[PDB]
Amino acid sequence: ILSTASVLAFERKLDPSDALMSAGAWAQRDASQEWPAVTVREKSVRGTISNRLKTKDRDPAKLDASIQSPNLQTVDVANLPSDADTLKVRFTLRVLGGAGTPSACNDAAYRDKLLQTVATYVNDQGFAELARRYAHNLANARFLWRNRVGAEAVEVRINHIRQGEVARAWRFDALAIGLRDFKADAELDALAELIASGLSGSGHVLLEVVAFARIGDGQEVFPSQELILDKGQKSKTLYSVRDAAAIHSQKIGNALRTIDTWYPDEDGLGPIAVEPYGSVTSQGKAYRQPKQKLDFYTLLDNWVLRDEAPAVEQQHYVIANLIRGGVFGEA
Amino acid sequence: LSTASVLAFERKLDPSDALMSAGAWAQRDASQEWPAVTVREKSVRGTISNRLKTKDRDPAKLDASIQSPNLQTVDVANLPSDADTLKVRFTLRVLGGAGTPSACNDAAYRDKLLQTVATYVNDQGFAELARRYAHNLANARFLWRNRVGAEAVEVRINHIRQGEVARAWRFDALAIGLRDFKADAELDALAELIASGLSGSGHVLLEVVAFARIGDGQEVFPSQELILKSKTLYSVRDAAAIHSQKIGNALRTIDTWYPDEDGLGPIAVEPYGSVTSQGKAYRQPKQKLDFYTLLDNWVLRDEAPAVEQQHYVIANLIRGGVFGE
Amino acid sequence: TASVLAFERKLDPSDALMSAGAWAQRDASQEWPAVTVREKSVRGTISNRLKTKDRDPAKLDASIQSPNLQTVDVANLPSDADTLKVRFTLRVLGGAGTPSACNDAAYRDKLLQTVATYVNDQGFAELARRYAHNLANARFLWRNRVGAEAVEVRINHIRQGEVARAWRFDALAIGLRDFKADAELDALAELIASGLSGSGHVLLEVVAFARIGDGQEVFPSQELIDKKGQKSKTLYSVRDAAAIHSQKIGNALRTIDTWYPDEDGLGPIAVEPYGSVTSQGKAYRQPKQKLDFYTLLDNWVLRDEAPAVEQQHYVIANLIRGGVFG
Amino acid sequence: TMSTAYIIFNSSVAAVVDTEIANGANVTFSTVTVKEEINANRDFNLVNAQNGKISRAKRWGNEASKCEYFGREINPTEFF
Amino acid sequence: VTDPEALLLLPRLSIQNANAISSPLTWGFPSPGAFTGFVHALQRRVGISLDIELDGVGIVCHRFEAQISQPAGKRTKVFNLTRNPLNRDGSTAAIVEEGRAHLEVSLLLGVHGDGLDDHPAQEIARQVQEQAGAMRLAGGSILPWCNERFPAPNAELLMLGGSDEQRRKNQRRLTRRLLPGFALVSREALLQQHLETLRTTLPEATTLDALLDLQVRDKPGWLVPIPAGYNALSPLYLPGEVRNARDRETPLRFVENLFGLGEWLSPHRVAALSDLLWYHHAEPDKGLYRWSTPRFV
Amino acid sequence: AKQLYFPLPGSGYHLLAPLFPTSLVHHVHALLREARFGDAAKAAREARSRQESWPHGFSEYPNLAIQKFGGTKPQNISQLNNERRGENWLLPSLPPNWQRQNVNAPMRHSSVFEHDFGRTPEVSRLTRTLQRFLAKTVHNNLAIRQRRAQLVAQICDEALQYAARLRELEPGWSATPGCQLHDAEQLWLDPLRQRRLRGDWPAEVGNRFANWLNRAVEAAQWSQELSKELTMFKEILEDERD
RNA sequence: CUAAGAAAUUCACGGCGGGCUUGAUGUCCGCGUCUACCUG
Repeated sequence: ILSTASVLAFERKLDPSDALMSAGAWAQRDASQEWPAVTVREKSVRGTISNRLKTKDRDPAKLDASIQSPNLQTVDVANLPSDADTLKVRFTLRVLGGAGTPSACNDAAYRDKLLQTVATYVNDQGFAELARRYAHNLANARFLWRNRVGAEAVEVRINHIRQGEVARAWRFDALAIGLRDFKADAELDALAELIASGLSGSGHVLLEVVAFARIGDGQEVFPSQELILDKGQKSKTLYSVRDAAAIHSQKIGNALRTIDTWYPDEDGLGPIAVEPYGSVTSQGKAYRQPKQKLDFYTLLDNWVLRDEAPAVEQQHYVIANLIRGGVFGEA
Repeated sequence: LSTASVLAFERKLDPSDALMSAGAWAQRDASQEWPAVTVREKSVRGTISNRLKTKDRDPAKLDASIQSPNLQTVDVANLPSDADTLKVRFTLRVLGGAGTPSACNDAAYRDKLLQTVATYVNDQGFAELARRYAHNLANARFLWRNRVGAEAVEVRINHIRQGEVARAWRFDALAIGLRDFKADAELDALAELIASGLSGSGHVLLEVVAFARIGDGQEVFPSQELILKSKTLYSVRDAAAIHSQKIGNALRTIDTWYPDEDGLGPIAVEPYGSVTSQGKAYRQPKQKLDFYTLLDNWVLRDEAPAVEQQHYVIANLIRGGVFGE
Repeated sequence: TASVLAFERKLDPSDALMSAGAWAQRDASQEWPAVTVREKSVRGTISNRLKTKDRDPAKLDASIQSPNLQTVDVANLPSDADTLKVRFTLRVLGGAGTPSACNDAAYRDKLLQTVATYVNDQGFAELARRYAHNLANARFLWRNRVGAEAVEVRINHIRQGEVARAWRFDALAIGLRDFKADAELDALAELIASGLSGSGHVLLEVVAFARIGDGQEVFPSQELIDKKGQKSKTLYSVRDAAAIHSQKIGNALRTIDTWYPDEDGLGPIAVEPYGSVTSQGKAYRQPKQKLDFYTLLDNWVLRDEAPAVEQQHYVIANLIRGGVFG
Repeated sequence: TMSTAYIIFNSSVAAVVDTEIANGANVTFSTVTVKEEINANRDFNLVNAQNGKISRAKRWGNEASKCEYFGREINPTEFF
Repeated sequence: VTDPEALLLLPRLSIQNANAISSPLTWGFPSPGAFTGFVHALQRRVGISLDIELDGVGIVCHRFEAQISQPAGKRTKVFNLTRNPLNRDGSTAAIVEEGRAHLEVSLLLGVHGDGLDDHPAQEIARQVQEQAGAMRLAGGSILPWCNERFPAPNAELLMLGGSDEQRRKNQRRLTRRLLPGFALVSREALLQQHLETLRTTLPEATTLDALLDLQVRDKPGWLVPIPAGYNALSPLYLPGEVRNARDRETPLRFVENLFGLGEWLSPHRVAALSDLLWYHHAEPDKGLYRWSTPRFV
Repeated sequence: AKQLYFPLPGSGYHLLAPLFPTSLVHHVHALLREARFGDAAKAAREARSRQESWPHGFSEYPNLAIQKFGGTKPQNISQLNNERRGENWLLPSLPPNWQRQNVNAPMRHSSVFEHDFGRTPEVSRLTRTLQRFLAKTVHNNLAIRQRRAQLVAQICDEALQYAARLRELEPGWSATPGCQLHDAEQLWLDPLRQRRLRGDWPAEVGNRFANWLNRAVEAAQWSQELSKELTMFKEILEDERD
């Protein structure tokens, strides 16, 4: 009868390492192994009251009294060294492969039909359409999340470390490659076939990614925050691995899989991140609404159960949602 | 005549904890002081993507629930950012004297049981269980999730007799497959060593180390603990460590004698062969191929099972356990 | 035999603390750190028998979808040190036959007469020869004995802050179920027999090293104790170190009885009125049999039939372990 | 595992570790490392029922170690 | 009831597996009736030979660890259990439990004997302490010594020696080794003062004691409920008419407990060290039995 | 059975048979179960936090114990109760210091940089509880002064236990970092192993008195009785170390 | 003469897959540390 699997979860592919942030001068790019680390340090601030007060408590004698006592926070920040201008971000990405084989299913016929459908998908077309888009989000350095805007020239640079040595190197320039269109270059197809053979499974792929962003002398980089769970106050603690400021290994990699252009009301508003009920919090709302039939769950249950194969512009989405992993069972 | 009211078997093949560390490749015979891979907190928020029970399948509520975030504070274990090798070191103690239970009630049960086990042992040795307990150390199947997607896994096995070594073994855990049980000119020596270690003809204790060339700054995986944070890891003395019995569960994956199908590879020897991952239970008691109806149909009614199932019914005893309710 | 008669125990042991140090460094065994009780948590499947109303293939697979979650404790050697040091202080008391419960006083003095005519013709040197064997081979090392490469036990006589005489055995060449002669065990047995006969305590401090292996498991004694958390297998810790219980040493000192009617090739069993094994279940020396302790008391002191010398050894060892009889 | 306020909303969610959000000023105090719960629209406040405590209101009133959660939080369903 | 003459002190009495229940109502420190009877047993085993007389004890309780756990539930505690041997059938046993404790005390006794001149003042403490390392004192054994530094030497002070400044100097010269414990003394005074203050609602004495330990109010120290002896309800018997007694020389009276309250002082803020020697007032005139500390304040 | 005997005043012994009381364990069971859960517990639960029923109390119940009677065999004993399967409570009578925490004695800043830091649970409770007696006790000279003087004496006497508890805690607090703040008072609350090398420093408690009793703590008992108790503590600290 | 006397709880175990924590901020202003001293 092939009912839906009660418990189903998937191991991910495309793992990113943790991101490291170093600092230096732009002319010393090609010898930047021993650049010092962008350290985190504490500073103090002093705010005011800048929130929308309600209609009741808009008394004149209370607002000046509330701002007479300000709120003295203690913020952590990260600045580049005052003699350095170029921010170096280094992280390594490994490509696992075997995207169909799940982690913990229940029915054997569900698992076998799932692997059969995924084998048909890899048989008719390659992963080439789902690898000319991951290679873009390595090229135009979206993984620099807020450090990208207002940068002078963003040179990203990617190596193939098969052994301890490098196999074949690549340099791009992340502003020649736009943040919206997916072009077709001669050195985004030697990279895309590499991630294609890594995801299909015909080898092992480990990629070293460094990204130099030109921000300026003494400027302010942005690493990712943490939690301030439970006076001695503090706010906005950044995340540093061994006192070197760091982007998380899921904020990086979240920019690896903003691939999804195939979704309704697409008004040229750019790709979003792939998700079941494909949603972004920054836009507030959730696209791929389940009342539409262009979801993920009701796209898998109409392809592994009733075999109604959707358009190839959604089979590029379902497989990519399988590549990020996740839980998919009736929890 | 009957079975016992209590019956227990202490385990053999006792493994240690498995300690983790990291460093660089191309450092052979100098890998005694590598710093331990420490765990650390790390915050993570990622929004709702489980299934829905066709009750909140309405756009009026999904946008409301997508704005209620789900901040968690998981742990993680990464290698040092210049270190692309994970070393797991653990010590395995093979006791021997397989048949003798630690407790019983009827002695007429117990000597019959020892008679059956001794007829098995002098009939055919422990060699077929030994050649299968070696290939869960030749290919490092104890590196559970840290094995998949690795450049070159290599295990080195040192048999200790006094504080010094006695014999040294270099393997290569990818040429030795995860599926087929080969016959090499050096796996037979480790095989017959654990054969002599299980037959009570000595006492063997091995220090086994595993090098997994994961990737610099990449992620490795320890065993995960209970909750009373939202993902706790196992730290022995502020060092990440796989569990002991998890190494045990990887060590006794020798069972390739299902009722079902030989085309899916081995699993871990249980009474009811019940892999919790795949969620199904091979060797169902409705079939006559489990352990509990292969014991009392061998030692009470005294019909022998086939020569394959004898290996499984002994290997279920080497894991020990409690029987006979 | 009038109403109540009870015997305060002799051969009183103490707790056994643990430590973990290397080999060929066991001489310096005073600063070795403890072996503490860390915890872990395990996810178990189902491995018990089921009923005939059970074992349908639907309810079974629905059971392994919800495995049990339990948080056991464990104790390991630290991953550099392979040898386990267990340490315990045994004192004897002496004055074996004298009880402290009697409302008869004509039973008491004839009991004194019977134990006096037992101790005068033959001393304690047969029970002492087995009480020394139960410290020579480390029976008190209950589960940690098996599989070790070389157990080595050390015994110090102490009378003041000085040590008096120090022994050094080897609990592997010494068998576990035999009782042989030895040029030092006879002297140790004579010391503990001199402690048992006369008054005033004769004290002993015994350590024992076991070469288990690097970071292996040890087994201290457990402790007896809403199916949600279910912390099972709680070990025993005193001053934050894994300790074997006192009674767990007591059941390994008095493994001396090798005069059973049922089996004499199995080995010794701890002494007991209605002489019973908790592991083997069945109670040897049944009251229907005439080889019971409580029959052998009244036959030896009331009707005054002297039994065989083996049963005399058994009843006087039972008096050494103490008890209470009505 | 608590005795909340009088909200009869749905199968609530609860945690004890609480951070304060500032961005998005219609929701305050977003909850951290949160755990699921089900009362399945029960009548009174005490019904929390994580895994073990459903009935036995006397034992629930005994279970006052981590109780009296206010409930006024990011959502009428979601509790403290 | 009379004055002591020599404060014989035992240096460090490590105890293993002693009792913890000690009444139908408490569970804490063992009943100091055991410490009362322990020195009478000590005098009965020694004090006739060395010609002395012992009456009072103090307690210091260097440490105390019980054996309790909580099975992921209430803040009330369950106890330790001991595995019992099998019966004649070899199946199970009707197990009855009791608490345990690893307590570590060092008592100080009180000597009245004339035998301090013929025997030297260190032999009489080298024999008594050597005897009491072979006897039980609450239901647990007394442990010997390890191989480290040795506070196992005791002392033997005479309060009659020296003047008042010399008495208050050797008192500190004794208390300097006794400091990290907590001496425990009777507190029979304030109960029969707190009674009439609490006499408006209910005069039941157990209610007065039960709310002397249960904004919040104030406790003027560390109050504690203890047994304080036995009230008798049955009359005297004959020495040789009762069945199932420990002997047949003494009469018998059935008794119930008598609960009072004590105090866990520090050794410093006591007046002197003749104030905490636990005697036992024992009026039998259709009465009761107690054990207290007179000159308590 | 289980019977004792006690010595007479100058005579032999009297045998006593201590039985199990029942009518005086059920009364404390009733008077203790209701304060755990009942009218006084459920209603006026918040009686001292948010203005509940004023004529009631809180009725705390620390460190209780429980004791079973065999479990699932309720026919042997008498006076049965279906809730009582061995459900008789036990009040605590524990001697204090039953945790044994004062082990490390490190080179910190609270108790290692300042002598009168006293970062302990009981010391912190005694420090927090002296505010009710540290008020204007003009008409409470025995209340804000006598109880305050007794609590000051108790907080002073607890320092001897907080120091001598590490009196055998090591072979000696040697030359190390961070403990130089405790090195200013490295005689009294410090190891043993002539005024500096052959003597201890019996004046650093006078320096710690301003930090503890002045910094953390009417004007008579705040300086006169506290000064006299500090002088007694200084005399006690000086009479021992030499 | 001690609510004294008496006591083995044991065996075996897969926690496990997934994730964006974001945005902004003025810490201000005033100040006397003095007096002495034998290291052989």
